[PDB]
Amino acid sequence: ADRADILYNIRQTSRPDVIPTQRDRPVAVSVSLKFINILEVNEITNEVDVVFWQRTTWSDRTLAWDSSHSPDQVSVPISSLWVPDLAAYNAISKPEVLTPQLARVVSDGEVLYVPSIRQRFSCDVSGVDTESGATCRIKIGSWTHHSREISVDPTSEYFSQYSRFEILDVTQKKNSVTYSCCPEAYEDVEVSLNFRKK
Amino acid sequence: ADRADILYNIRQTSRPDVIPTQRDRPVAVSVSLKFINILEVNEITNEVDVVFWQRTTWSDRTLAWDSSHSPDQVSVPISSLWVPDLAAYNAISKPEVLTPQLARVVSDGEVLYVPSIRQRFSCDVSGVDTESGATCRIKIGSWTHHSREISVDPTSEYFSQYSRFEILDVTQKKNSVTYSCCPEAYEDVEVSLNFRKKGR
Amino acid sequence: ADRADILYNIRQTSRPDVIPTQRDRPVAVSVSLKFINILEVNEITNEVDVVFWQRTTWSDRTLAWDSSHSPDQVSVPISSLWVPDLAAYNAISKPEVLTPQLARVVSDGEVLYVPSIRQRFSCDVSGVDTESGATCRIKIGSWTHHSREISVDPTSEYFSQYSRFEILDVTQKKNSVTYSCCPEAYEDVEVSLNFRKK
Amino acid sequence: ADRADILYNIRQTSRPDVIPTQRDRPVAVSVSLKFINILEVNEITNEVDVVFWQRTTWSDRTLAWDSSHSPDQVSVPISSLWVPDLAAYNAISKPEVLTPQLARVVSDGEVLYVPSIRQRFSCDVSGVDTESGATCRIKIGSWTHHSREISVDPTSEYFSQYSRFEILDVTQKKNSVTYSCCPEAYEDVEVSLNFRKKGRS
Amino acid sequence: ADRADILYNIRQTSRPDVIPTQRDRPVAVSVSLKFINILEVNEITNEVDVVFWQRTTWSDRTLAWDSSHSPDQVSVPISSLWVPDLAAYNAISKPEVLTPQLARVVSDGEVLYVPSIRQRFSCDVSGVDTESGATCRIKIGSWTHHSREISVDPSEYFSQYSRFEILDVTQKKNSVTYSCCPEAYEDVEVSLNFRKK
Ligand SMILES: O=C1C=C(N(Cc2ccc(Cl)nc2)CC(F)F)CO1
Ligand SMILES: O=C1C=C(N(Cc2ccc(Cl)nc2)CC(F)F)CO1
Ligand SMILES: O=C1C=C(N(Cc2ccc(Cl)nc2)CC(F)F)CO1
Ligand SMILES: O=C1C=C(N(Cc2ccc(Cl)nc2)CC(F)F)CO1
Ligand SMILES: O=C1C=C(N(Cc2ccc(Cl)nc2)CC(F)F)CO1
Repeated sequence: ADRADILYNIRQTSRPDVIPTQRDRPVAVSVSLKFINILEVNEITNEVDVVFWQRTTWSDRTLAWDSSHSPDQVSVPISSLWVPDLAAYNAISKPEVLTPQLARVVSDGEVLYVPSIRQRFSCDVSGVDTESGATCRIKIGSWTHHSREISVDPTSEYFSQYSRFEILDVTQKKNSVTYSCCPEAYEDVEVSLNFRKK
Repeated sequence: ADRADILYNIRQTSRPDVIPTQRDRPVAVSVSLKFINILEVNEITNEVDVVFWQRTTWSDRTLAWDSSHSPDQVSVPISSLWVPDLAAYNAISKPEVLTPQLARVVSDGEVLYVPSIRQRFSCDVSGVDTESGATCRIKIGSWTHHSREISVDPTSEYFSQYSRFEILDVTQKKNSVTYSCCPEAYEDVEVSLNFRKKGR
Repeated sequence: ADRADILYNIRQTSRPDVIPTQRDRPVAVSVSLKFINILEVNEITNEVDVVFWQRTTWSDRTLAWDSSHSPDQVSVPISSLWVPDLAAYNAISKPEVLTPQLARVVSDGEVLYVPSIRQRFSCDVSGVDTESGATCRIKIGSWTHHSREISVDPTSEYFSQYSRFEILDVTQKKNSVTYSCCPEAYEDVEVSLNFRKK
Repeated sequence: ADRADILYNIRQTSRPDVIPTQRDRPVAVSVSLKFINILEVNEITNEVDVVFWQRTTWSDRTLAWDSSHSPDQVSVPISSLWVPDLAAYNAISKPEVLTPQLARVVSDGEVLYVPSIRQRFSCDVSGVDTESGATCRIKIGSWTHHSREISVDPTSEYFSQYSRFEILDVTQKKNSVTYSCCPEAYEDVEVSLNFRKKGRS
Repeated sequence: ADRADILYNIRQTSRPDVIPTQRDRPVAVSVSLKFINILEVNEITNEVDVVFWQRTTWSDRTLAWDSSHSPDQVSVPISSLWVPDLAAYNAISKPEVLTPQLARVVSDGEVLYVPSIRQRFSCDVSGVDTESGATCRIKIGSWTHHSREISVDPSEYFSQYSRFEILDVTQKKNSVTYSCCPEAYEDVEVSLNFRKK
């Protein structure tokens, strides 16, 4: 098989609107943010403008193929695949995707999507001009799929040396969101960005 | 039936351009705004820039399926469904949808759509820097469907603690709009946002 | 017939790219602006930023149906219909349509489209801070269809009480535009907005 | 034949992705800018924001029809026919088209497209607040078709009377661009906009 | 064959989503930035806004045709072709393409795409107001294709009306590797040494 044959099988098999639930188990989505830049910080409005690479992985085993005598990975446009409907709950601008909208599909049915996103958040900016810094919390989860359909699991080298800001620490913790609006729970990742002005 | 089969049947049955009137009854659309952030307020121009979650529900009974041995809910792209043509009558910017454009369809034909919207309005901003605050009224109804085709019904834990502003009170009241030139009435929800700048 | 049948038949019969000229007569397009807000006025650059509801009507008799025992009006996406190629001749920004892009089609073939438009114009802003006010003229006509293919005819309750400005008077009169290049005449509506700062 | 039939036959015959080269001759494209407004001028960054009507004409004989007993002109969405891939070489913003994206097609195969464009340019703005004014040069030619495939030829009542600026002169001159990465030459029109602030002392 | 026939065959043959790997070779992509303008520089935030023409070439041999008695080049909309998924690793805005999105396809299967791009970057702006200038490094490589699928190989153009002048542009092959991935991503590193006039 060549790349074309692997991509054709994926296009015939993949259902972009259908969550690939195995049995009645949630789809396990891994999310890991790598901060690249902090561009604009407003301590009065408590807003920050950041660039991050959102490493997103999950499994769709119907897409699997025998790669003993074939390429074991291909690039695929996301419009041909199911992709998790992730959103940042405290975003105040739409996510601006800076990179080509291609995913990698691995021969065992693993899918990998790593968009570069520039986006604006409402978060705690107090202490940014201090030694201890500000801690800005970013919450990322499925918008429409509760914990029984999608589970989200989190997993300095990447941060631009040319930022006015410096990263002290990034903490990524599993979490769940619930409102009076809904009987169900929505899993998220809580990303704590502890940073300060240089 | 699996999710694929439910979504396939929805695609065969759904007519995104056709209002799902049951008999000839108006489609009852429930709208409920949850305020998340107030970003920009101008007391001189009487403009506000807000983020809100617009919880929108209605029923389309042709989408119903037997969920005895199937999932009773799926996520569906709104481009596959009829969605009410709601507009904010005092908006001065296009609604910016910040979330994935997916609805939930229940096996009994109930549809739920909850976009996060950032939008700019023309409204009364006087008193925002006072203790009693400003009251900004937002009016949301069907643009093209009068009261015989679409009825609109309204129904702190959501608001960002990091806003410069705080919410004193939110009131959502049914209302109707009618102009002298035309005989038809357009139902809307009137959302009264009573808020102020935090003191400090 | 139900709404679905009327909309299906409209899709089969409507030719969105074909002007619905009856015989060899111009299509009569009726245009009526209702001013909602005046957001920005610049006396030095002679620019204004306005919101208006553009009530637009015309007739396409091929869309007609027997409504004796069916609904006599439906909402239709404008991408399914012919729409007049109207333009504001003194606009300096793209028209931002704020409302759903749906028209109403009546069973006799009358079409109604009322977009909410935010747009910026180059016009006479002198006297805006006086008691008599400024008179800003907006010209709206077909961009590509001369007077033999499209004719344009014009026809307090709407204006926001929260504007910094107030409307003294709005007058809408028929007009025709011609340039030294083109041998043909383009019909327009001339909308005179007499307004002032509060 | 009625308008529907003419538009259907144009859809059948037109190849929007195929340059309509007659023989082995370049397609002769005529371009003529009419300046409507000058919105923003920055003498420090040497940037201008202008609105202009770009009268664009060419011929595509495979669109032709017998108009002895039918309309001799129709309006056509530009997505339905071939349009020249014109670009402004010194643009620093995308062209914002303000008007309906319709061309006029004549029964002899002549095509006319006149978008209203708002766009920002990098050009010489020095002298705008002087009596002799600034001369801002705008260069418009095919982006991908050299002089053997596309030739470009250029051809007061249009300019807004309400502008802060006044136009002293507009000159439109044929020209050719070449680079050392290319054996071929790209034809352009060079538009010299000589303008200044009104009401100086 | 006329232009219509060549374009029709390209439309039938082209696979926009399939990297045109010949044999087991990485696709050799040649990238060359021509700087046209420097519009906005902020020495405090270390941001620049630039216009550049990105001359990009590669080969797709399935597109080849016999041009002995036909045109040997046509213009093709990029949406009909495979195009390398290049990204600027230090970009802080989307690339704004200012030009018609057309590639040239040559009868031997060579593809040429030269978009005009306006884009904002995070880079070293210190020294811009000095005689030796700032050196702003831009890194451009495949986002999703490692070195075994895509290989990247690198005055007349610059606007005389910029507030800035270019002292030197150096374009050097490079490779990017993270703990994130076992794989290496080839890039071009473009060093723009410029200063205020
Ligand atoms: O986690 C990551 C992977 C990164 N890259 C490779 C990559 C791998 C797979 C996908 Cl679907 N998309 C991209 C970009 C490289 F140039 F750095 C960056 O951050
Ligand atoms: O009413 C609500 C439901 C909200 N969400 C879940 C949800 C459920 C169904 C749909 Cl169609 N869309 C979204 C977001 C969650 F992350 F909180 C927000 O407020
Ligand atoms: O003339 C008018 C009719 C208005 N509306 C109803 C309407 C009717 C028909 C169409 Cl095609 N579009 C809209 C909006 C309503 F909320 F008022 C506004 O101004
Ligand atoms: O040269 C011109 C032609 C202009 N118009 C007529 C026109 C005719 C054909 C086409 Cl394809 N596009 C436009 C607009 C009218 F309002 F004047 C303006 O400037
Ligand atoms: O390298 C280059 C080629 C340039 N042009 C010609 C061209 C050739 C091929 C392609 Cl696919 N796209 C464009 C633009 C011309 F107007 F100069 C400029 O920079």
